Amino acid sequence: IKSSSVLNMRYKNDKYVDTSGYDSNININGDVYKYPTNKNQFGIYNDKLSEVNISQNDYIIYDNKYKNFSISFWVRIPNYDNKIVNVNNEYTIINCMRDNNSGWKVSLNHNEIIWTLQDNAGINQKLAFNYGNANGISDYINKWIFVTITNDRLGDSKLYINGNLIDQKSILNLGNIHVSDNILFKIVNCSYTRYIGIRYFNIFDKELDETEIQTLYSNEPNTNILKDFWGNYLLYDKEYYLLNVLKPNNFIDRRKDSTLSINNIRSTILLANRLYSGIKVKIQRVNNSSTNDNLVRKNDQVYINFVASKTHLFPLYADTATTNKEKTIKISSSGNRFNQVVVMNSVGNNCTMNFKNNNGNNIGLLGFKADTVVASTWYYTHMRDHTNSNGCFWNFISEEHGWQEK
Amino acid sequence: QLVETGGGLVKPGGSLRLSCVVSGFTFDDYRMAWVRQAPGKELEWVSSIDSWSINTYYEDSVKGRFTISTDNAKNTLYLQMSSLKPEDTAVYYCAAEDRLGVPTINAHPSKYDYNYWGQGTQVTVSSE
Repeated sequence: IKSSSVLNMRYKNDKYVDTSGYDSNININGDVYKYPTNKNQFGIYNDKLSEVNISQNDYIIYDNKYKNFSISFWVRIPNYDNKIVNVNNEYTIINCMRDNNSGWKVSLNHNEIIWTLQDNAGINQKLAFNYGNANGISDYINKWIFVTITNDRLGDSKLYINGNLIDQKSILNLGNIHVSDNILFKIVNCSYTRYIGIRYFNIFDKELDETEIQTLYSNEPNTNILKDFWGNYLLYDKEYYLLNVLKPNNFIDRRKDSTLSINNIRSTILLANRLYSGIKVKIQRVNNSSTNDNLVRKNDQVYINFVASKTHLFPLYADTATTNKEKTIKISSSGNRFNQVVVMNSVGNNCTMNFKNNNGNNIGLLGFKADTVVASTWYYTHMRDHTNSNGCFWNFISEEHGWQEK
Repeated sequence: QLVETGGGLVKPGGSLRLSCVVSGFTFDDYRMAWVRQAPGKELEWVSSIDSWSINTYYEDSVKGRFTISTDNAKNTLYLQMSSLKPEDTAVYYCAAEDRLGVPTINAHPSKYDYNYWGQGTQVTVSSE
């Protein structure tokens, strides 16, 4: 892990630096987008000058035949139309290869991530991951994907996606590998105009363990801040569509009696479910007092508002004026919060919303019953090991340019 | 298309077999239920069955006399009522709940407690 790290690209003072201790020099050439909510992740374009070049330390420039090593990062690959990207053409995004094409290379194809390793002689080996088109909800398209590559010179080279091993090939037939002095983050030879997101690039001087890859997958993003649908930080005062992870083919619509329905099947474009369907919500801080940033953290006290128009917002509340155990979620047209709050929490990328009374009493987690979105306390004792456990897990879909559906 | 049949007039102590034909979904994705409605009372849940796990659920004032059942094809729901009392004179409705929802059972359910409701069959326990 941190002991074996020889290159850690992190953000500091309007630039990117190496925090491994070997003092590698990172430079930005052109227009490199920096995410304002998380400046460690950056975007590179191909319609203009946009690249990030890492001049490695002379110590860490790989020039061995037996030393194991690993490479880790996260990549975000948008599929704007799911038609403009339908071109069989391999294009390189990360290039640590010399003039004689010795070294390593991370390239992309249509819904495909390719790893290539070549020695000084020219013997090469390739690993690949094809996640394919979306069949319902895709966990990879326009989302942050954790890529890890381990290399045992006396054994196999393995590729891991989100901590799961997916492709291993022997590299025993490769000799001396002298990688490039530079690590170039740039989109080259791409058939179309696009951008690519990269974050948390790390180089280790050993073959990473599976548990080490899992710890990296779980702790590199901030575990205290909630995540949205794409894997970015969940934001306050930001419009989001809702997605229930147990019924991913359904969306939430508004009823005339202020209740919320779930019997609405998502329309499909080819085999991909439409993401921008249903009601829109906004998260608002209860106790503002200018508490730093707009990031939604665990155990936060928030209000969930429904967006009727661009200017009109109406709080969502749990109707406790019923004999049922589960409380249906209603829209307060008057603006009355009904003396309730919502507590945010998360398991991994999935978010939970606990409706609570102001006196501290629990009303329940946000889930659904039959046709209607409700708040229920049952989810408290059945967070796992039940077919209905995932009914309280929600994803917030932000309408972005990287995912277009018309 | 939820349709119920088998209700009618019986004397105290008689027997009936209510059946409920279902079109559009199987009982593997839905939990089935029988709910009663007295003329001057609100809706009262009678019974419920899961087809994936044969665990059944009954109400206290009705257990022992009623038996809920499901056919091997999972398209027809049955309720065998025996030793009928005059308190059972009500309209009986077939109901279907999404199994993936919150599995709580309310004794006085509203219309949103189940996905689909039937047309209702009348059961009357009277002498003359």
